[PDB]
Amino acid sequence: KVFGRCELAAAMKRHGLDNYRGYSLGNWVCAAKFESNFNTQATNRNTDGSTDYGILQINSRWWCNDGRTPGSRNLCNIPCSALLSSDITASVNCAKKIVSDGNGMNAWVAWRNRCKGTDVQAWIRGCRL
Ligand SMILES: [Cl-]
Ligand SMILES: [Cl-]
Ligand SMILES: [Cl-]
Ligand SMILES: [Cl-]
Ligand SMILES: [Cl-]
Ligand SMILES: [Cl-]
Ligand SMILES: [Cl-]
Ligand code: NA
Repeated sequence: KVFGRCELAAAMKRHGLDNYRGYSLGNWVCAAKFESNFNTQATNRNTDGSTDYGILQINSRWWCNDGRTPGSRNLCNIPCSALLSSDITASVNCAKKIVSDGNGMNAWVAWRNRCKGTDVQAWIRGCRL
């Protein structure tokens, strides 16, 4: 599914991401835009042989099992295919584990390079939330 900006903001708010570990909703929408272009089916392969999955590009090296990332962990305890669902619940629940992990949203390279220190409130402007 390719989300609209406000549709995704509303779904993330319903799933408890607004101010989760102090990150306002616009941070999460900004990260999703630049990681996946709001497409739940996005996949991208890394040089190390791991793959990033779904709207928040969660990596198979640590967070999910894809059956082809040798010596990887599965810290969210989910098959990586669950992260490609039109239902963002699995992505959101895993993202909460990631952002609790000690480097906050700096875990997301697109967030650090494209969202951090910008007016992220712009990403939820105009939305009925
Ligand atoms: Cl947009
Ligand atoms: Cl915000
Ligand atoms: Cl594996
Ligand atoms: Cl594991
Ligand atoms: Cl699993
Ligand atoms: Cl959803
Ligand atoms: Cl933090
Ligand atoms: Na894994």
